[PDB]
Order: sequence, then structure tokens, then C-alpha cells
Amino acid sequence: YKNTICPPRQDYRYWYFVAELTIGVNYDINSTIIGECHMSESYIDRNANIVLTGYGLKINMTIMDTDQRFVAAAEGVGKDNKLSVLLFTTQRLDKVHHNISVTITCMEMNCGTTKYNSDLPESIHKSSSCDITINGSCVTCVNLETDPTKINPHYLHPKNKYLYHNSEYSMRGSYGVTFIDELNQCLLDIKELSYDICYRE
Amino acid sequence: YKNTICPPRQDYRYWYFVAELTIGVNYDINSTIIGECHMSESYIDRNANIVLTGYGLKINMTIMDTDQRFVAAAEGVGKDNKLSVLLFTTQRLDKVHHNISVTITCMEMNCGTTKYNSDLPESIHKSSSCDITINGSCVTCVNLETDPTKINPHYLHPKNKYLYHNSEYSMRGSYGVTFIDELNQCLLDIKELSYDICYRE
Amino acid sequence: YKNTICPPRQDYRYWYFVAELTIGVNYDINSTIIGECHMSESYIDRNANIVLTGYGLKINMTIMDTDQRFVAAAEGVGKDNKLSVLLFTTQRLDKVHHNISVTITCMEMNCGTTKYNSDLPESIHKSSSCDITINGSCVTCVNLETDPTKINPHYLHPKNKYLYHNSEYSMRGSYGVTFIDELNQCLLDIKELSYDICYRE
Amino acid sequence: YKNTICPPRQDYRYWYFVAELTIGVNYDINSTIIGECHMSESYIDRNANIVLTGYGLKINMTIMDTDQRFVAAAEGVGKDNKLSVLLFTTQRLDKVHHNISVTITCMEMNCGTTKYNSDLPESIHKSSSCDITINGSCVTCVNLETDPTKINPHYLHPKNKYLYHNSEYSMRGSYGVTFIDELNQCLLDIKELSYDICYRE
Amino acid sequence: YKNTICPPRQDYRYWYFVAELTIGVNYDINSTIIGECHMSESYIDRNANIVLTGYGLKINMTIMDTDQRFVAAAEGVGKDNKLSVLLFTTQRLDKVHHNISVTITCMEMNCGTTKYNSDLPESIHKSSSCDITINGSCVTCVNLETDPTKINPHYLHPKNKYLYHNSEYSMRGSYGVTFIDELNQCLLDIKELSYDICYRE
Amino acid sequence: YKNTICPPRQDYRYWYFVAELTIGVNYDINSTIIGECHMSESYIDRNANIVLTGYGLKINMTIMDTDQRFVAAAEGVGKDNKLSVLLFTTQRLDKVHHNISVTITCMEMNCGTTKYNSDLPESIHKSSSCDITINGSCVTCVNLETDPTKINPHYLHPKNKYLYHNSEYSMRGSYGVTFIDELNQCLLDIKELSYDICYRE
Amino acid sequence: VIHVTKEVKEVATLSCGHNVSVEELAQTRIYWQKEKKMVLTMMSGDMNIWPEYKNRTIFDITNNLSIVILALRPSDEGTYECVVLKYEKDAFKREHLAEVTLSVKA
Amino acid sequence: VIHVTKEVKEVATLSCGHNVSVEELAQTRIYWQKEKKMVLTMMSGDMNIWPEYKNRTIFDITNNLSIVILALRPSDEGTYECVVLKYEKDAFKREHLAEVTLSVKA
Amino acid sequence: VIHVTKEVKEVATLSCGHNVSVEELAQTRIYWQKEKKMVLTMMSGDMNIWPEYKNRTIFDITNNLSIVILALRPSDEGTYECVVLKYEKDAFKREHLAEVTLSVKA
Amino acid sequence: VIHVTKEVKEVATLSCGHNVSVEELAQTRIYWQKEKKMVLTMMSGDMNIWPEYKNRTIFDITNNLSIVILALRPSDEGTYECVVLKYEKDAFKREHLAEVTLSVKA
Amino acid sequence: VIHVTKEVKEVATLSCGHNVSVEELAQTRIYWQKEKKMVLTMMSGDMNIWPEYKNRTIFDITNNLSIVILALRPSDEGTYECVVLKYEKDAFKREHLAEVTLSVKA
Amino acid sequence: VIHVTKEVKEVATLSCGHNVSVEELAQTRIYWQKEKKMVLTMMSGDMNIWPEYKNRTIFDITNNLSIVILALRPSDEGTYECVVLKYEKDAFKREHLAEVTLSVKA
Repeated sequence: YKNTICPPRQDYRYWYFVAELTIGVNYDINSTIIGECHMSESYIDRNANIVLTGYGLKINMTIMDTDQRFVAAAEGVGKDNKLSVLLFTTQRLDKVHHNISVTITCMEMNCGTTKYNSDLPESIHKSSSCDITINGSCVTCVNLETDPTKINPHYLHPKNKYLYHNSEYSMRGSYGVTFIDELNQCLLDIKELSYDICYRE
Repeated sequence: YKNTICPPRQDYRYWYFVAELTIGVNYDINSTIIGECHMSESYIDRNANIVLTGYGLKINMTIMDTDQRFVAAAEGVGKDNKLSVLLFTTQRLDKVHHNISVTITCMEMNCGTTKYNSDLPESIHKSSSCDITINGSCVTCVNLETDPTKINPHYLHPKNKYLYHNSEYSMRGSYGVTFIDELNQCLLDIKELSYDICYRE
Repeated sequence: YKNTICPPRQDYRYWYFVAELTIGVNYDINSTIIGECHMSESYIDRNANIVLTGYGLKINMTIMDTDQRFVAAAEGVGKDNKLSVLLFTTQRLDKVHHNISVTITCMEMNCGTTKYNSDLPESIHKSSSCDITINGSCVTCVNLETDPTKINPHYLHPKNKYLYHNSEYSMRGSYGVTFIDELNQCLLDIKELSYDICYRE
Repeated sequence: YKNTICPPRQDYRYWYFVAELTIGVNYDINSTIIGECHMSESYIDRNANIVLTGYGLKINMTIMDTDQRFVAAAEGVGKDNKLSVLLFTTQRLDKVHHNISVTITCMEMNCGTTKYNSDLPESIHKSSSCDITINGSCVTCVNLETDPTKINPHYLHPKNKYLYHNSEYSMRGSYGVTFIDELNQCLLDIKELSYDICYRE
Repeated sequence: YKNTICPPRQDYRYWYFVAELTIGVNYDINSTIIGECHMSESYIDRNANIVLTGYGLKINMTIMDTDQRFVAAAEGVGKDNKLSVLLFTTQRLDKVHHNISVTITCMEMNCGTTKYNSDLPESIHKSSSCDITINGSCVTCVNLETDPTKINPHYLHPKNKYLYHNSEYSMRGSYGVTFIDELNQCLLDIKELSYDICYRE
Repeated sequence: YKNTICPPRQDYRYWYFVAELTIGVNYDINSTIIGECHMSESYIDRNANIVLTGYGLKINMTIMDTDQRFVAAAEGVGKDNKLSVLLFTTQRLDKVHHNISVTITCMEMNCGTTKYNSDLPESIHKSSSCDITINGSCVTCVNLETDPTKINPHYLHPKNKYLYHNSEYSMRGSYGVTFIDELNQCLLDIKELSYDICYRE
Repeated sequence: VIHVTKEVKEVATLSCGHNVSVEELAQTRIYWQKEKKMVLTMMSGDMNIWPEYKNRTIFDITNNLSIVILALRPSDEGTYECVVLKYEKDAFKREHLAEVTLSVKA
Repeated sequence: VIHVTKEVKEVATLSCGHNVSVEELAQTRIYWQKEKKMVLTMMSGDMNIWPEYKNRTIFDITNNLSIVILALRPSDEGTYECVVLKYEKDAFKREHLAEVTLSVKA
Repeated sequence: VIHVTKEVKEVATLSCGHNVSVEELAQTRIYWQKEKKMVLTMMSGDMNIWPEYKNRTIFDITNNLSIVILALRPSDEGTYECVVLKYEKDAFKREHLAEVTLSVKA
Repeated sequence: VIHVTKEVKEVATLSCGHNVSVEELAQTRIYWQKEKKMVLTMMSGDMNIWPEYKNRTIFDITNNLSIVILALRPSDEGTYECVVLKYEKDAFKREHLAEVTLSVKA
Repeated sequence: VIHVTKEVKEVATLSCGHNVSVEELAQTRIYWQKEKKMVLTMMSGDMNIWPEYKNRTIFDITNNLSIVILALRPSDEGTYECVVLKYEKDAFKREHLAEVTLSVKA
Repeated sequence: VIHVTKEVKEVATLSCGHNVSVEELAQTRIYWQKEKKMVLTMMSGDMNIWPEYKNRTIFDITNNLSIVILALRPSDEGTYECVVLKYEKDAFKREHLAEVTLSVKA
């Protein structure tokens, strides 16, 4: 007997906090808009891909060789144009780091072809890499905290849903790149932060 | 002249308490959700099969060589994640024990292939067996009290419906399995128990 | 010139009290349900057939060699599970007794094949017979008072409709059978009796 | 230049009181019902035919060799089961009497084939005849006052419509038949008389 | 460069008072009815034709060899059965008189074939003629004041629309015919006059 | 890596004030009408064309050899019949002047073929020309201030939209023509000026 | 319609204008009525008569099936309609509805 | 329906109009009831009887299956229906519902 | 339109501008009216005249079908329209609606 | 179900009706409970016992896997169900749920 | 844009930056205006001038089509735009909208 | 994560666990921060330092890129994360986020 992934459902109530993705942008976003984020998920050949379009950014994150499919996403706008993305999958069947490829295309402002297209090694445990490709000059910084210990305090979980998050430091991996001399100011002020659940989950 | 089963109807008002099915799960279910349970019934070659999906469990119970078809089901959530299922058929034409096969697949959490797939002999009168197959590790215990003497006190019967239950100890059969050292804690606390009638009856 | 039957209409306002049909059942019916009775009428080769399904009984009454077609029916539930059926046709063109065949199939409880299938002679004037066939053991007694002198006092006639009933003892015929030692307790208590007009008239 | 009849319209506002038709019936009609009368008009080969069904009577009145088509009808129920029909055409282009054929079929009570089928000469000026055919025994008397001098006082003309009636005794023709010894009691009491405008005008 | 007519629009807001058409009728019209007038316009081979049906009259007015198409019409009922028609086109590109043909068919009362079918010379400047054809005896008088100096005071112009009218006596042409000894009583009393804008403009 | 234009969207929230177009007309426009302006945009072979129809004018403005497509337009009516058009594109990728062709057809009043069809050199920096073609005599003056330093103070920007405007004098180009001796009275009084956002953006 | 005028308190003939034979009179129902209020009936040869007009009317069948009003009064002024029916196919067929109006000068 | 009339305080026969044999009487249920209120039963040859009518009725089976009402009173006036059923196919088949009405003259 | 001006209390010709023959005058209806208020009619050769203008107007048919206003007053100031109709196909066809305006200087 | 009745303050055997061997007793979980309230457990050969019934029950495994209730009281009256489970495929399979009812006569 | 700065009460040239010929000057309309308030016009060779700036401005056409502001004051500080139009196809085509800003130091 | 514990008022090394070379140190940005509050930065070889920790920290680059906390206090207790970034493709790529926790026993 081996634990498997369930067949896909229309609505999922068991969400697992897989990644805290923060993207800083030079163009102005004021605050969170309800119903802005539209996400599309696909689990094909043990690869969980989520494509969420919101606030002028299309983020295509793919987790490779994994037994968990994405269930949900939440996109919020912080102060100083920081965009915080909370991502959710089914459950953590295996306790191993997975290689990721996250493609961040600017679809509304500062718009162009591939700008970076490089591999970010995970800073903790060095067991995975993010093949991150940015189609545009809009992105200022990217911080991807996968399997985060701490859930963002002002993320309101939807009712009839159940949140589980990783509580082990041995499982959290941080991927970081900053394109300007910003000293990793991807850290949001979080004072006016709100979160909206994405559509097509 | 011999008593038969009637042709199927869209809505049935004469319900017979055939089985008290209790399934304990390790994953968390808070309380009863209205409209959660979706059941599908089929009477093919004197076999009454009911497939009800609710609270992360798909339960496929089949009663073999019987003259009664299922009419309704009611699923409720108790404390300590115990899930109570009340099942109903037309009427008890024959006073004999019937062989059952109940397939309990975990469809939302702790998800996998067949884990037990064994035969539970009925503890009272030893005249029937439950070929019970669990597709997953979510199930902690199963207690199937067929033809129960006592209806659960906080099950509210729907109006314009008529409930009949077996009142003979010679007819009640209990099928029980516990997969953890639980000393048959399938017995619900019943303090916060509520029941919701399933859909597609 | 000879009096004929009119072509059929969608709605008929001239109703004639043709028969007081009372069926006792062993299974429990509490009280009258609005919209329960569904009747279907057909006048084919001078034979007026009405098929009304309600309260677990399908009653197929056919009047043979007659010049009147059924217009309406009313089904009510009395105390001690007595079911009273009031039946209506167009008008009494001929003052003669007609042979009847009434088929009473139990469709919800105590369900089976033909149990009696016999001929009840009319007790008054002995000029007609009821070929009555019961498909099931649910029926306890049948009393069919055709062309009744007295309309049931708590039958509320619908507005814009006109009721005519036979006022001659020479025209009323009673058909009676009791399957248990009941001393013809088909006589309702009539205290809590209500009547609901059927559908598809 | 010669005066013609206009092409037909969906709604006509210029009504001409052409005929006061009174039909007595033996079966009971209580009072006027709003929306009961349904009339259908046809002007084919200079013949104006109106077929109005209401209160258990289908009246097929045809005016032959005429230059006016029917526009409207109004059916009301008087005391002692007298049924008053007010009929309307476009306008009186020619000042001559026209041969009429009025077919009165009983469609709900006292129902049969042709009972009278005879010619009523007009009593005033003797210039026209009514070929009147009654399909049934329901009709007790028929009085057809064509081109009436006096409009019924409690006929409320519809708003935005214009009524014109003949004011000459030289133009009014009365057709009368009574089938029972009634001394022409077709004359309504008119105390509780109301009028409802027909449909499909 | 030469001034042209614009392509047609669904709704026109620049209306030009082209003609004051007054038609007297012998049959009775009480007052103005909202939504009565239905007009249809067509500009084919420099000919502006408007066909408006209302109050028992179909008026087919065609202006020949012109650079302006009709935009709107307004029909009102005056005292003594005078019917006033206000007609509107786009704008006056050329300052010349145009030959007109106005066909006035009685469609509801006093109905027939062509009665007059003659040419009315314009009384002022004698530069144009009205080929006026009346299909019926309903029309008593016709007064057609084209390019009128004075707009009728109780014509309420629709909001978001702009009215322009000719202010030169050298441009106004009056066409008049009276069929009875009426001394041109087409002049309305204007005391109870109201105007309703036509449909399909 | 080179900055590109994004793929087109249904709704754009990043608007760039590209041009202040003012058109004076001899025919009367009272004030701004909500929902009057209907604009259509097309970006074909690096050419951004916007066709907006409102207040009797169809304005076809095309910017040639450019990397920005139009997003929105706003049309308002000032005093003395001045019509102010505010136009918006995506963003200013290149800091160069672009050749423009603006076709202004009068579609409701003073209507005709091409009247001017000439090239207006830009008065500041002389680096671009407006091939402006007027189909009609309705236009009195045209002032096209491209890349304006100052946004009109009583233009209310829509919520959830972001306005950016050029702040450099080196980028603003003014195209001006006056067809009457008006001393460039295209300058609105701006006292009663209001702005309405166009449709089909 | 015949507007017969005649002076007060005088014998007053009211012509029906329809001639019936005495063999046909048994099969023919004749009745007079003014303002829908009945005056006299001759049903199957029976000369029944109303209490308002018992003693002052005489039916003359031959002279156009008339009534003769004796000692005429302004209360008798009005429109008299004369109704004649004949028995055809088990139905009384109305064949005459002549209306005459009597005016009283005093 | 037989409207039998009879004077007060007298023996009163009420004919059922149906003749049953004494061999068939064990298989035939006969009972009388007036105004839906039961009077006497003869169920399988047992002549059970109601407290209102214990001591004043005598069943004469041969004379058309009748009751004889002794010392008849106006309270006994009403419509008596006589109900006879026969056992066929494990069911009592009703074969007689003759109604007679007794009137009391005092 | 002819703006004829003329001093107060003077004979005042108002030209219609249409010449009709005396044979055609019987078939032609001519009438003058100011501010829709009627002044004189010449219907089929009958020179009917309104009470406001009975004694101070003289129709001169030959001199352009005119009226001569005697002792002219400021009440007579206004716009006079002259209406001429001819009988064609059983219909009076209007052929002249010339308007002249009279101004009074005092 | 065995309705065993027995007098107050007496040794009281309650038969389970299931015989288990002492080799199988280590792999078999036996527990008694009355009215869903637990009485004693024999989990893997450990005779654990509840504070209500510590000192007055003796398990006799051989004599149908019974409890002997010492000094029986009316509080001990009720329905005792005896539950026996066996370890199969890493799961305890319930094989006995015999219910006996004890009544107290005093 | 030329930010010309100059001390208070001094002759102040404001360059338009566009050179027009004297033959073309009759066909070219030149006017200066500060803060949308008009200063001087040279319409078809007519040097019209506003009452605020009648006596302290001198147009020098040759020296880049300039105005010379005499006795300059802080009220004259602001942005002057110089507008030049040429007659083409019966339309004045704007060809120059150079803006200069004058600052007053006191 | 290394839970280094050390007594109050003592020199306190905090290991980053990442070794950088002195040639690479100019191209590598190292900074320490506790509870998201910044402690010291080594940006392009410049050892900038925060006013809370100016005079009591010494960076030892060779000994696992550490800070030595002098005169340690319970205010210094917490979780220190050590962040190291390297310049790749005109972007600082984060390569180390080791967290150590210092506990103060007093």
C-alpha cells in the first residue's frame, strides 16, 4: 500500500500552505481588489502547475516530481507595491524538497521578453532550485518561501476550509532574487495588507 | 401470491432504518454541513447498492440477495471526528441476515489504494459477513450496526416521511473493525451531533 | 335526436358525483396532503377509465358501456388509515347500472402481485358487478358506493364548479369486500377528514 | 368611388352594435365570469362569421352577403339562466337586411346532435331569415334582435373604443324561437347582469 | 465640395420642422393617445417618404427631388375631430420648393378607394404641387403648411433633441383642399391639443 | 531584451494621457451626455487607430509607427460648442514624436465630403505632422495637443484606473487649424465642462 | 311603426298588422305587451287577460288581430308591441313583433 | 326500499329481503344497523346483540332474515339497513344492503 | 409679403395679388382674415361681411381682388391673409394665401 | 440474549457465550460494558478493571469468558454486552457482541 | 522653452524663435499671450495691442519676431506663448507655439 | 538551525555556516538581522553597522562568516538569520538564509 493523490475535485477544503511568494513591482498597485486573481491549475505527469493572473502579473509556478496538486491561491497587495501570493496544495505526502520553475510575465506594465531566466538555488538545505523566468522589466524582487513555518497573520482562511502548514525548519526553502539594490525589501510592511481568494480553483 | 418490491419512485416516504454506519477518520471534520452528502442508489439483480459521497469519504455499501432497495441516507459529524451514517430502505420483507460489501474510499485526505479489503463476520448470530474494502489510510474505525433497535435520538426525521425500525434483537447484526488501538471508540459523544439528509434520493 | 357525450375539454365545470370509493389500508397514512393525488382519465370505446395515484395506492377504475366520461377526483385520508375517494363524471345520461372493474395496486407498501381478483356483485338491485383486482396485501377493505345519495359533508367543492348528485335510491349501488374480520369498518370517523382535488383532470 | 370594408386589424376601436342575441338554457349558470368568452372571427367571401365559446355554448353566427366584418363580442349571464350576447361589427355601410345562419351547439351540458335546424323569419319587415341549428337539448329559447335600437344599459363599453348603434326602427329585425312553453321569457331580469368582453377579437 | 445628406441613423437629434399637416375627419376622434402613431421613413433616389398610421388614417407623404430625409413625426388630435401632424426632416440644405405627393388612406372608418386624386398647387409662390390621393370618404379637409414659420405652441419637443424651423415667408408653402363647405375650418381650436411622438423613427 | 507592447486586454487600468483634442463646431451641442461617446480601437502594424463617434462627430485618429495602443477616450462638451476629447494609450515606451492622421467626419449636421484634407505641422519641435481630413463643414477649429503637460482639472479619472501624463515640454506637440477668423478660440471656457468615459474601450 | 293618436276616454283600436285564421288561431300564440309589461295573451285560443286591462280591452281577431282599448287614459300611453308565434317542429316560432305607439291628448 | 309503518308499542318485523340457508348461515355474516349505529350481528352463527336492543329484538332467520322489534318506540324510528356478507377467497363479499325505514305513529 | 404702411384715418387698399375673372368669381371663394379672425367673405358672388368690418371696407375685385379699409385705426393693424379657393372635382382647391401686413402710424 | 436473574448480594456469573483459548487470549481483546459504560478490559492478557467494579468482579476465562459479580446490587442491574476482538491484518476484528441482562430482585 | 530672467524696470526682449518675412507677414497672424490672456496681435500686418500692454511693448519683427517689454514689473512675470499662423487652403494653419517664461528679480 | 546558548555578559559567536572568500566578498552582500530588525551589513566590503549593535559586534569573516556579540544581554536573545547574496546577471542572488537562535541564561 502506497499513499496516492486523490482524483481532482471541483472544490477542495483541505489546503496546505506550500509557498509564500512575494513579488515587488516598480509600477503602482494601490491595494487588494476582490476577485482580481484568476488562477488555473493542472497536474500533469506528477507536475503541479498553477497559472494565476492578477494585478498586472501572470505567475506560472510549476513544482516538478511531486505527489501534491495545487488547490488554491491568494493574492494580496502590500505597501510599497509589494505583491504577496499565498499558494496552497492538497497535502505533504513526501518530506523532500522539489525543483520548481516559476515564470513571472508582466502583462500590463513594463512589458517585454525574458529578462533574467536563471536558476535560484534554495538558500536553506540547498536541495532544490527555482528556474525563474521574468518576461518584462516590471519585477523588482522575488522572494519564494516554500513550505513556510508562519502563515501571514492577516490572511483570513475561508470558512468550511481547513489550513495545514509545515512546522519544521528542515522543510522550508527560500528562493530569492533582487534586481535593484533593494537589500531584500520584499518584506512587506503588512500594515494595510489584505488577501483575496483567487477564482477557478 | 408473493410479496415483491415496488417499482422505483422519485421520492419515497416509507423509510426503514436498515443500518447505523459509523466511520472514524484521522483527518479533521468539524461539524455537519447541510447538503454535503450526495447519495446514489441502484437495485440491480436483487442487490441494493448505495454510493454516498460526503465529508471526504465515498461509501459504497451493497446488500446482496435482498428484496429491499435503499431509499435514503443521512450523514452526520460527531465529536472526535466520528462520522455517523444512517441508511434507509423500503421495508423488511424477509427476516434473514444478508451478506454485505461496503467499500469506503478516502477521496479527500490520506488518500491511497486498498488498505484492508477483508471480511468482517457479524458478531451477533454469525449469519452474514461484510466484505469491507478501504481505499486509503484515513479510516480509523468502522462500526456497522445493521437493523438497529435504537434510532439515533437527534436524527430529525423529515416531515411527510414515515420511519420504521427493527425492534427485534434476533435481527440486528454488528460489523466492527478498528485499525488503531482505539477500544472501539466509534461510539460517538452525540452531544453536538446533527444529521443532514442526503441529495439524489 | 339522441343525447351524446361532449368532446373532451381541458377543464370541466359540471361534475357529477358518480362513486364514493373507500379503501382501508394496513400501512399508516396520517392525513390529507395537498397535491398528492394525480389522476388520468380516458374515454375509449364507451368505457370511462380513471387512474389516480395517491397515498401509496394506484386505483384503476373502469366503467364499461357508459355514456359519461370522468371529469375529476378527490382523495382524502380519514382516521384509522381509511382512504376516501370521491369520483366525478360529466352527467347521468342513462339511468341504468353499469359493470365496473376497479384495479387497486399497492405501489408503496405491502407490495405484490394480484391477491383477490374477484367479482363483487352490487348489493342493491344486483344489476352490476365489480371485477376488482388488488395487486398487494396493503388493502384491508374496499367499499364502492356508486351514484351516492349523500355527498360527504366536508368535501369542499371547487369554486366555478357545479356539483350534481343522484337523489334516487333506485340508482345507488354498493360494492363491498373486507379482507380481515373488520365488520365493514370502512365507514370513516370523518372527524378529521379533508379532501384535496386531484391533478391532470 | 364605392365604400369598402377596410383590411383587418389586430384591435378595432370602432364597434357597431349589430345584434342582441339572448339564449336561455336549462342547465345552471350562476353569473358572468371574466375571460370566459373566446370568440373567433372570419370574413370570407363577403360573409362575416363569429364563433364564440362561453358558458357551455358555442355560437356560430354567420351574416351572409354583407360589407361588414365582426369586431367584438360581449357575453353576460342573467338571472333564470338567460345568456345575453352582444355582438359588434365595423360599421353599417348598407341599409338592408341580411340573411343569417346561427349555429348554437351545447358543448358542456345536455349534449347531442341537431335538434331544431330550421328557418326563423324576421318578424319585422320579413326581409331576412335565421337558419338556426341547435346541437343539443340545452337551449330553451333564442331571441336575436339584430341592429338593436337600445344598447343594454349595464354593458360597460371599453375605454378608447367607440360605440355606434342603429337608431331606426326600419332596420331592426327580431328572430325568435322558444322550445318550451315559456311565453318568450328570454327577456332578462337585468338586475344582476354584467358583461365581459370576449378574447381573440 | 458639396453639402450632402448624412448616412441614416437609428435615432436623430437634429429635427427640422418641414410641414404642418392638418387633416379633418368626419368620424370621431376624442383626444391624443400616447403611442398611437407609427411612422416609417425611407429615403430612396433623393425622395423622402414617410408613412405614418394613426387615429384611423395612413398618411403617405413623399417629397420629391430633395436632399433631406424625414427624421420624426408627431400626431395630435384637436377639437372638432381635426388631426394635426407635425413632420420633421434633417435640415434644409437647399432653399427651393419641392413637389410633394401625399396619400391619405382611411384605414378604420368611411373606408374605400380613391376619392379625389388631384393636384393642389401651392398657394404661396406657386412653385410646387401636392399630388394628393385620398382612399376613402373619411377626410373632410386637408391643410399642408410646408416649412412653417410658427411651431405649434403646445408641441413639447423631446429632450436631447434640437428643433430648427424656417423663419422666412419666402419658403413657406400652403396646400389646401376642403371637400365640404367648411370655409377652411382645418384651423384647430388648439385649446385641448396635445402631441405624441411617433414610433419607429 | 527590448520593451514591447502587451497583448490586448478587455479592460485596461493603466492609462497614459496622449492627446488633448479640441474640436469646435458651428452646430449646437448643449452639454455632456453620459454614454454618448462610442470608441473603437485597433493596433495593426504598429499603428494605433481610435474611432470615436459622439456629439455628431466621428473622429478617426491614427498614430503611425508607434509602440503604444490606445486604451480609452473621454469626450466632453464645453461652452460655445467646443468639444474636448481626452485620449489615452498604454504607456510611453519611446520618447519620440510620431506622425498622426486624424479624420474628423461630421455625421449629423453640416454634412459633406472632404473639406480640408491637409497636413498640419506640429508647432513645437516640428518633428511630426497631422494629416487631417474633415468630411463636412461642421468643424470650425481643431486643436490637437499631443502628450499634454496638464490634464484637464475637471476630468474625473475612473476608480481602479491609474493616470500617467507627460511632464516634459520636449515631448508635447500642438497641431492647430482654424477655418474661420476665430483667433484660436478652441480654448474652452471650462466652467461647465464635464467628461464622460467612452464605450467599447 | 304606427303612431296612432286618439283622444282621452275613447275606444282605441291598436292594429297588430298580422292576419291569422281561426283554424290557425289554436296553433298560434298572440300576446300584447307595453314597455315589456304584459297586457293580454291569446294562448291556444284562450283569451287570458291581465288585471290592469281586464275590463277595458276587447280582442277583435279579424280586424288585423287588434285590441280595442275602452276609456283610454294617459297611463295607457306608450309603445305596444304585438307578438305572434306559430308552432313549428315542437317550437314556437316568432313571426310578428309589430310595435304601435299610442299617444293621449287631454 | 320498504317504508314499513307500524303503531307504537307493537311487535315490528323488519324484512331484509334476502334468504340464507342454515348451512350457509355459519359462513355468512348478517348485521342490522340504523343511521350507521349498529343494532345486532349474526357473525358465524353467533347472535350477538347491542345494549340498546338486547331485550326487544328477535331474529327470525327463515322469514326473510328479519328482526322483530318488541315494544316499538319513536327512538327506534329511522332507516335500518341490513348487511349480509359471504366468505369468498378469504374475503367477506357483501351481497345485501337492503334499507327499510320504520315510522312511528303515536 | 407686402408691408404696406399708411397713415391713420385714411382709405387703405390691401392687395391680394391674385386676379380672378367675374365669370370665375361665382365658382371661386375669396375671404380675408387677420390673425385668424375673419374679415369678409365672397362666397359664390355673395359679399358677406363681418360686424367688425361692415361699414369701412369696399371690395374692389378688379384691382388685384383688394379690400379698401376706410377710416383706418390701430386696431386694424396686423397681418391680413387673403385666401382664394376654386371648385375642382367637388372640392374647393386653395390657390392663394398671400399675406400682407398693415402698420398704423399715429 | 440471556435474561439472567439473580438475588441481591450474591455471586453473579455473566456468560459471554464465546470460548477463547489461552494462546489466542494474548491476541484477543475482551471487554465488558453495561449501558455503554465500560466495566473491565482484557487487552492482550492484561486484566485491567474499572474503579466501579475493581473489587467485586472475577474473570473466569474458561467458563464461557465470564465475569462473576460479587455482592450484586441494584446499581449493577442492566444490560451487559461482551465484546471480543481478534487481530487480523493489523486490525482488530470484532467477533462477539453478546448482550446479557441482569435483573435484581430485592 | 527659454527661461529668460531679467531685472525689474528694464527693457525685456522675449524671443519667439520663428522668423517670418515681411512679404509673408501680411499672410501670417502673430499674437503673444501670457496665461491665456492676450498681449498683442499682428493680424495681417496690423499691430493691434491690448490696454494692459499698449505703451510698454515694441514689436521687433526681424529679431526672431520678438516683443520688447519696457519698464518690466512683477505683474509681467509669467509664461508667454507666441502663436504664429499661416493662411493655407482658406484656413489659418498654426505653425509656432513657442513658450518663454519671464522671471522678475527685485 | 543551531540553538547556541551562552551566559550573560560574554563574547558570543554566531555562526552563519557559509564560507565566502575575500575576493568574492566584494561581490557578495552579507547582512545579519534578528526578528526582521537589521543588525549589520557587509555590502561590497563595507562593514556598515546599526546603532543598536555598533560597539559590541565584531565580524570574523573566516570563521564561518560570524558575528561576535560582546557583553551579551537578554535584549540580544532571539533568532538571528544570516543572509548572503551574490551578484549574478545584474541581480543579487540569495544563497544563504541560515537561522541561529541565541538564548540568555541569567
